Amino acid sequence: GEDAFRKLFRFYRQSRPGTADLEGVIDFSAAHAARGKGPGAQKVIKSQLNVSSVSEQNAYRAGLQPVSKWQAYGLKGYPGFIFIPNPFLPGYQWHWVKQCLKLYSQKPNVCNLDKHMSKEETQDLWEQSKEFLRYKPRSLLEKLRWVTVGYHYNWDSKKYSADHYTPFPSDLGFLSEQVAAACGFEDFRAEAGILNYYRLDSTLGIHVDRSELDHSKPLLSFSFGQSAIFLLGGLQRDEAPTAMFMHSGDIMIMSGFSRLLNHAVPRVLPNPEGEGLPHCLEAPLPAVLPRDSMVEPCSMEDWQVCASYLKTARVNMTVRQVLNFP
Ligand SMILES: O=C(O)c1cnn(-c2ncc(OCc3cccc(OC(F)(F)F)c3)cn2)c1
Ligand SMILES: [Mn+2]
Repeated sequence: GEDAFRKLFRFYRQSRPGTADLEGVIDFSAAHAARGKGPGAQKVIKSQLNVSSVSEQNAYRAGLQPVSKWQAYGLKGYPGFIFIPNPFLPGYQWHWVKQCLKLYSQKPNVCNLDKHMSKEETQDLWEQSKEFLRYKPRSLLEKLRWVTVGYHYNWDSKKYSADHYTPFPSDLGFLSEQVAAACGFEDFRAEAGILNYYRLDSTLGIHVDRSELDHSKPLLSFSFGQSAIFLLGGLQRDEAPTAMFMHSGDIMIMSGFSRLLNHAVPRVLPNPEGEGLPHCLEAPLPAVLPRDSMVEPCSMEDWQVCASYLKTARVNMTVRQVLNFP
């Protein structure tokens, strides 16, 4: 580009994995004393979690490790910003990817394959995808770009849909509220969410989520599949951002003034052998889940679709409290 955020976004978009092009990116999943990079790594600080605020039972029920096993970080100069590397129990990411791909995209919610009205939804998305695999044209699941849950934009009023509120998925609600509680938002309520589905060449340009405090509540950002490069900038659009990786299962929480910062995803990184899954996903969802659990079993035919999809995709979930938002 021409200004410093656009320069870095283009840099990272055109960057070569596996070379020193990325030695400037923070990896919160690396074991260091905030070194090795220059300016980025030096900003990394521990952030304290409200460990007593999420019981063991409730973490487990959510598919999470016990909050006391979590690590969490901020960045000097970015108030309200918390980064938590994958706190999910092994296998449990598969549940949330399944829900995003198969259930949440189901028609009561709104997706990009129409604006807000309905197009003729011929041939259920999931069961086509199931039989695109069995038999050797662009999949209906491969075309999905975003999905709104809870609150849905109308695009003419430029505000949320009048008479179309859909109930917020209570498993994703429980998970979000456990994380938000441990970040010290024990009253948080999940009410509006967006699911973003990226291919390996998909990007997200420089943007802010909202422009107003006085109604701003915390926003949580989940990630699954391939890693992305995340750029976190400032209130004005040409302040140079800080680059960081989002690996499968990482969670970012934005509150306070962080909620207003310009951010971006310039790059979804391919698996280093071009097609394949991150290591944390090499664990399957247990066969026997706890009876009191908010997660449900996953079927082989469902897993196969997810496993094939994610080889070249990143799934993003953002969840926020409402009581809006370019
Ligand atoms: O993948 C990541 O890491 C990432 C980081 N940010 N991000 C992101 N941020 C904002 C955002 O705005 C959604 C938005 C706003 C208003 C109305 C909307 O309704 C409609 F459905 F679009 F019509 C939607 C989407 N995605 C994703
Ligand atoms: Mn955003």
